[PDB]
Amino acid sequence: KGEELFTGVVPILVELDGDVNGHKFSVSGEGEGDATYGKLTLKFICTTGKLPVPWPTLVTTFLQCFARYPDHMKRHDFFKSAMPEGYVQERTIFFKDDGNYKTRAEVKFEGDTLVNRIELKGIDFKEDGNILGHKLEYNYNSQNVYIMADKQKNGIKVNFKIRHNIEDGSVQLADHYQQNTPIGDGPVLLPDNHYLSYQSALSKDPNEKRDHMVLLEFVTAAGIT
Repeated sequence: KGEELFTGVVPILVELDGDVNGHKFSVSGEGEGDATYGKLTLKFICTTGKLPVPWPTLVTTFLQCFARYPDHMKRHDFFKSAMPEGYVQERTIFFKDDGNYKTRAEVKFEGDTLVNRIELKGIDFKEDGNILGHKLEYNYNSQNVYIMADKQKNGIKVNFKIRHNIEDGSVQLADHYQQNTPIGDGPVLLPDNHYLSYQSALSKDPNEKRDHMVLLEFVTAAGIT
């Protein structure tokens, strides 16, 4: 009732409303996902004009159900094990020496499309800092994300931080705190600890005049045994 919906290439739509320090913005994204291959292909567009924060700061926020679970560990796929109903994803991402982001996402199919609807609230930012003052390089490091069950929430918990590189040879820490829960009344998979190994590439569509991001991700499960 879940694995099956991810068998081929799935269409994706994402809508984000944002406000970071009283700064109100929107993004809409469309793309394709292919779980068998841990593959994500997306395009995001800032539909309210220029994005106020750095694109690299919105990457994590931008569909884990598209992870590629190796055969032996498919019992640990809570993400697909919650579809079609879906889940709510909540996060708080604190920028090392700066502000933090509070997000709420609703992941679920609409008909044949996999939708993720999100709100995000930004606060406590420095106007001259890495974020608001755009000092992040348009790139992305690779990394692992450690998944764990949450048998109270009957979903899962995730803890990780992303390091965002700065021109001023430094990096900007972004610590993530996440909790996912089933929108449904149904059975779901509760995984034993393991992790998600990511690899991302940011890019630009030459033809495009609006503030956007091209994102290609590859996600794979590991950690089991």
